[PDB]
Amino acid sequence: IVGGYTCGANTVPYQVSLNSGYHFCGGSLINSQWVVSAAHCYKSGIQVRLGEDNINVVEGNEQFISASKSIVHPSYNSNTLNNDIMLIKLKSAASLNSRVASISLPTSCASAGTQCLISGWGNTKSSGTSYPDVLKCLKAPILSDSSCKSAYPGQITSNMFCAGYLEGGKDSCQGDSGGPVVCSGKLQGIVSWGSGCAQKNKPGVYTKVCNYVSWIKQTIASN
Amino acid sequence: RPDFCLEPPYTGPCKARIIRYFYNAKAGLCQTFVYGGCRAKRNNFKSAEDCMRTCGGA
Ligand SMILES: CC[C@H](C)[C@H](N)C(=O)N[C@H](C(=O)O)C(C)C
Ligand SMILES: [Ca+2]
Repeated sequence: IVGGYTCGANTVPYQVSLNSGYHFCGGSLINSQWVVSAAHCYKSGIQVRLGEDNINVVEGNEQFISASKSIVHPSYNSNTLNNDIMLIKLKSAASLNSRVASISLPTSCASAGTQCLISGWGNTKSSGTSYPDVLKCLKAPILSDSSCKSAYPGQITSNMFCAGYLEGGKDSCQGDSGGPVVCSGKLQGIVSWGSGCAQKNKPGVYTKVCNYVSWIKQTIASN
Repeated sequence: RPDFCLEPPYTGPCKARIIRYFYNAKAGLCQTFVYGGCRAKRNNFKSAEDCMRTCGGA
């Protein structure tokens, strides 16, 4: 058993690719003009691609739109990775259809053992290298705070959660950062960091999106 | 020239796929590698040229 599977074309319609000449990160569409991603995904000269499946061939459903603005959270800590969230304003509004559609923000935080979908074009090999053409999906449960903090002593803030399997072999990896963790339709997390990928007793760490909902709505409204 | 230039490349713990440069002392040139977005070490350059200017000759 491998973790990922191929989601299927345009089945995660809020997933976006962040491109600077090549896919470097993911992100989620929150409305027709705003994308949420990771702070450590901040670059100049972002192009956002919407409606992707194969990130290497033009399949006719794409919208490539440049960012006008990129806002990293005011309290992003480069060392501790706390507040690893960022908003990207699109140069022009996307056109929302059936392959391009935005994801709802949470009303509350999700509990340990809620099962989520995590999607990405990141590396598919735990130890190794292989970047897929098509988008991969992974169902992984939210982990308890207490286990998270046992997996990574000293490093887990109230703004992080752990998701995956203590056994290993099923995770998110390099390439996947900024992309969604969606649980019961609501966007709970952002792919953020880990100790490697898919290693035993080190599940991935994700930005806890339910803490930021007031910040998102107000930052969106005034920019 | 320096001793951070001899250090193997570090991806770190963040999961971006960002292509950077490092000095490969074994080859005597700068090469690309995948930097995950955070906690970079000093052998980690944004262009071959920055790499060559800082390190080339280590
Ligand atoms: C989250 C997107 C997918 C599932 C990532 N990139 C993946 O392919 N992970 C591998 C797995 O099968 O879960 C993992 C690194 C072995
Ligand atoms: Ca495509």
